[PDB]
Amino acid sequence: TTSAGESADPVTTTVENYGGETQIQRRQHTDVSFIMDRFVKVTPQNQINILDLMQVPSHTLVGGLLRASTYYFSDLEIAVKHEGDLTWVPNGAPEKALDNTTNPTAYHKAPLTRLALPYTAPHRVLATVYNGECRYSRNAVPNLRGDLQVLAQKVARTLPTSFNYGAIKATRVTELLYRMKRAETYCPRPLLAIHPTEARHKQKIVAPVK
Amino acid sequence: TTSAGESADPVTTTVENYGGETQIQRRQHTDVSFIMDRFVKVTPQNQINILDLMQVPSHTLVGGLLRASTYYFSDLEIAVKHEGDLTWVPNGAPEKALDNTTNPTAYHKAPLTRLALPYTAPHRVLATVYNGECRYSRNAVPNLRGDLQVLAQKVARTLPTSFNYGAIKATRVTELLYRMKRAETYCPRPLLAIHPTEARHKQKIVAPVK
Amino acid sequence: TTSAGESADPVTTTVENYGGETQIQRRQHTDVSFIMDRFVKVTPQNQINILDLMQVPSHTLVGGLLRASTYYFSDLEIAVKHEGDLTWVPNGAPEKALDNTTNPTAYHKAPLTRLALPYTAPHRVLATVYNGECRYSRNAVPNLRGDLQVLAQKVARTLPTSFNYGAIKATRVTELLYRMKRAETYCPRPLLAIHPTEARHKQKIVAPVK
Amino acid sequence: EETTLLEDRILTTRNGHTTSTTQSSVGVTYGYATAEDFVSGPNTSGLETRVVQAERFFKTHLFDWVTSDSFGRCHLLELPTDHKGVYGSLTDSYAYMRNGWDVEVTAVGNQFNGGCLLVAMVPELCSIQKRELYQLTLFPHQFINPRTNMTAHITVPFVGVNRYDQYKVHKPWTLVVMVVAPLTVNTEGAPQIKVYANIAPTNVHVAGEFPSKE
Amino acid sequence: EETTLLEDRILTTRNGHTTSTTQSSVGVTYGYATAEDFVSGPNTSGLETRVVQAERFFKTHLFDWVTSDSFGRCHLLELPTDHKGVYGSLTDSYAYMRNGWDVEVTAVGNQFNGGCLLVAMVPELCSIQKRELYQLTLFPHQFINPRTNMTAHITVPFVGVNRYDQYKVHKPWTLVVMVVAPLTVNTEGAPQIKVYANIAPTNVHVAGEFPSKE
Amino acid sequence: EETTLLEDRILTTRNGHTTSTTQSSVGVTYGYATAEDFVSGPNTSGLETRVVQAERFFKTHLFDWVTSDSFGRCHLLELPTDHKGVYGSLTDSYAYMRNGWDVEVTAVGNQFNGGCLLVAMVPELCSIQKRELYQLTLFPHQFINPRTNMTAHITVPFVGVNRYDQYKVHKPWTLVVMVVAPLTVNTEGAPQIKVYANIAPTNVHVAGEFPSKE
Repeated sequence: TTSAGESADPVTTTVENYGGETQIQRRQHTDVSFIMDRFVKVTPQNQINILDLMQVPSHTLVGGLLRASTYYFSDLEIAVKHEGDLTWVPNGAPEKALDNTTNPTAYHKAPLTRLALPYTAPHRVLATVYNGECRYSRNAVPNLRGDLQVLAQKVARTLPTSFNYGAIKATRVTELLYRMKRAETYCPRPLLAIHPTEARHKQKIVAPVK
Repeated sequence: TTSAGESADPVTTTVENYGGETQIQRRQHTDVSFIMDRFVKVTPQNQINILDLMQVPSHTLVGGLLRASTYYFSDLEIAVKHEGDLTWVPNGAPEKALDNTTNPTAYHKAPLTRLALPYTAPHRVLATVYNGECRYSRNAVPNLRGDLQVLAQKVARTLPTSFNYGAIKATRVTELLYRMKRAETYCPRPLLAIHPTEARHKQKIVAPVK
Repeated sequence: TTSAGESADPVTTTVENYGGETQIQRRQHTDVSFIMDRFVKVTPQNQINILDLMQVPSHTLVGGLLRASTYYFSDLEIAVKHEGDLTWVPNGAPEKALDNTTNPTAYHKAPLTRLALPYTAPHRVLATVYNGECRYSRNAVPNLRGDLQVLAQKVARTLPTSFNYGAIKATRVTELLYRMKRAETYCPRPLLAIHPTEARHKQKIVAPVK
Repeated sequence: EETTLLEDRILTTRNGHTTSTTQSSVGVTYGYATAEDFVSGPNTSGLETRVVQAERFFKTHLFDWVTSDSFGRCHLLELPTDHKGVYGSLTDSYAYMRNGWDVEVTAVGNQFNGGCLLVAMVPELCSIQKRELYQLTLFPHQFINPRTNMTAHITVPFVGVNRYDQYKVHKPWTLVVMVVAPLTVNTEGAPQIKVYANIAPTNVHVAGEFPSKE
Repeated sequence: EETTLLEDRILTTRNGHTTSTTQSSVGVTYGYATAEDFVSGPNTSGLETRVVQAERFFKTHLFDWVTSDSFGRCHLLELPTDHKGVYGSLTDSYAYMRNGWDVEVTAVGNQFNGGCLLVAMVPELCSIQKRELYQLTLFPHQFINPRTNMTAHITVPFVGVNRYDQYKVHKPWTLVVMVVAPLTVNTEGAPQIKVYANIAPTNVHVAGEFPSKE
Repeated sequence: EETTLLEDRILTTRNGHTTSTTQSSVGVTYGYATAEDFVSGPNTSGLETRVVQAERFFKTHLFDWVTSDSFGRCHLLELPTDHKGVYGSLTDSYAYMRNGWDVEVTAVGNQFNGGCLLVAMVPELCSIQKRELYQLTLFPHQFINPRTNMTAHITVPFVGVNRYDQYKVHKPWTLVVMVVAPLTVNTEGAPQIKVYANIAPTNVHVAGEFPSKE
């Protein structure tokens, strides 16, 4: 079909335009709740770990797809391999609270601890990217204009301190995995495949035996 | 609004286009009958005066506005300051009739004489401007073509002899004023304000006292 | 009227567009059946004559108008002036059949023989022009592409052998005329008047006496 | 208006056995009225007649619009003008006449020209000062602006202090074409635009038949 | 027609799994008929079959329209021509065939070109004298004129003295493109216009299957 | 779309006592929603107010599109930017604010230019790698392509992790104009195209009134 390309109104043609037939599609696997709901390993800190979803590497399935949203919501599960007992403290806690056992503490039971945690941030939703500051006592943020170069001022910014699901602490934490529960994603952002050197990106794919 | 500018179809926008509100207007003062209906002084001839509205100076309100019409109709009032008795004679009269008192003659009564006169011309309407001749015995008028220069042939033309409201005569007429009664105007023609030297034409306007 | 010239959709204006009036027309004379239905002389062969309508000279009325069609159908009348007896044989006959009298033979009766003959070809219709060959044992015809020059290969082609109304034979045939009966014409082709040297082609037209 | 590079604002005017068609129309301007007033008055004593054979288009060249003409350059044509056809012969066979005018003015260059023409029908045009040209839109008019159109069409009635005229001594109407913005030709416009009028008298009535010269 | 600098006379033709779309359409010309006549006659004894897989567009270059070509310069294409696809293979697998033609001819320059092309579908074209070119409009045709359009579309049926043809010895149709007014390029037109045909056979029927060479 | 050499895709947007009209419209793009979400939540304790006097167009120059700019040349404008009018004074009189944006971007050359601009409204734009520019169409956008249009119009709501913002420390939206195909001027295009934004805040709500400096 011809259309006005400048418009931005989505145009979806079908193989019927030249005598084919559109088939049925079952899209259960590209549903945000389902695909986000699997564990992903993170490299832990020896002892204090603040629970921050932006810790999962950007190349992973969950890191890739979490960064393709601007704002998101979820509850959380973690599974942790640790020495001693594991204490978790909600968003907003003083870090010295990590040492008090009335705060949710799980006693060591081999091989690991898996916990269901609530969303505790003070915000209706959290963001993978945030164009601003949370420290007050500063000078105002500039209203930047210019080309892409102008965006290099922002690289030393850390995401607001309120963007976390609390923190956990144990004597040694050896392994940490996150799993997003009931996930919601808003405002898509770029998702990048590997860029090939060749005409086609080629990989050894799993094939029979000999 | 946008429109086709070449058209000539009147386009009247309102302040509503950006959220204003058009008010009511009372236009009783720019009504032709009302505005034309006031006396205007003319410079009289010592004795015979033919009553010709084109005698009122073009800069006056009534001269300005009478010349902004091509054809017009009205009855007339005159007020005249004169020595002796004032005789008036209709359109078409021999000038020697001005000396015969059975023709409307007003006997001197201080300070002035004001008279209601009928329209007497032989034409359904009169014109402030007329592109032609009334003398027959001539050669035909040319069909001019060319630019504005071509119009300079016409400057020695006097308006047809039939374009008058008669004539009046007294021993000395000192002051003459005309007043158009029941005026009708057809086919508008240009009305010119003063051209300023400066950005705005400035005048002493009537202000309080000190 | 204006129209889209590129279209090819016929546009027939009338004198009504500027206040005239279209009259009635009686077109009985440009009806194909009527105009084709008159005898036309052909130059005969001394003895065997195959009956082939493309023998009538292209400049004649019937030759002119028969070549302005691609495909045609008709029955036929011939009138023949001949010595001896005239035998006719249908389309598809061996030429030696022309000598056997059980085939339609007309015995000499002065001054001439006029015969009604059926269409006998094996084709639903015949053609004045045919872009191909009827001999098999050849090599395939080319698919020509190019300008008008390319058409010069075809000049040595004779119309298929099946395109005839049989043949007649007499001891001497002196005069032969054909007349198309019940004619049908399909797909018009060019009809050319004489090209004048002058602005108008002028001829002595039949006028009174002196 | 209507479509791609050229246009369907398409008008055919008919006057007698003559037609004129434009594809860049913009419409017609009716001046002062939609109909003539009464054609049969006291001054002709029932002796007047319509002569329908004169109601048709005749043509004249007006001027050549060139890049050196400035705002206020005018070309006037007083009406009636010389007509060597049946309208023209009426003016020599009858003492009194009246007719309105159906006027069509053309300025064909192409759509890569710029500049603008005002065409107007002025009654009793005896003189026009320069400053008054700013108010020429007071009169029945239409513009010719290359980017939009090439034709102006004004239809105007008979006007006058008298119901029938004597055209050998008085000219009721003047066609005026005025340059409001100077012609621009850029790399692709027409080097100049010739301006032509196609005029039809409408409703012609005559009274008072003259002798011959026999 | 429809809108500003470019256009909405917009046609999509489908033949098989192939489509063609123009935005400068002008319509299609149907030649001699709206439908084919009977496909199943006595001469095939009920043995004929339709082969729908051949009904689709194939393409060939015709010529390059340049400023030196004069009125009457022609390019003929006899039909059927060489086809290296499934239509082409039918002519070597069956003794008798019949099909009409859906023809689409393109001449893209731009709207600043001038000149004019007549495209026509002529039956049994054996010879054409120069003077007859003035009557080529007798045949199913359409023009290509740059200021209006870039595509011609003619749809024509099977014609012939016989209901099924033998295409190895007879060519029923010739596509002819003729220059009626020479190409003008001015400062902004395309320096020349290449002319291409996009042709689809329609209603192809075959009868009489040949041996192989095995 | 609609007609000959120029066009009737004609839109007038009104925001307050300010209007903007284009004759080459293409429509408006609504981003992420058709309405704002709730303006009155728990975080303002019923103390918020709408200030309708700030909902109107202000203007800024963005950049000059020239033939040497290549695919991926961008110009960002973070929103809100400096406003020296009543919107600008709100940011110094109230601690918390929220508003969406009605955005109009212009690139006027003429229809003989070529090349293409993508205009987009991106939330939380902190960084954009070169390869991600191939997916900028993920965001609320519209193109400016000379042969079709000169205006882009995007209308977007307030977005954020919080229902009211503090604009002195956070910028929710960035207008980005990106060159997708380089400008071509040929013999008749505009030598370069200046790009301008006409932006109106929509639905502005403020809460938390500051002291003065008195």
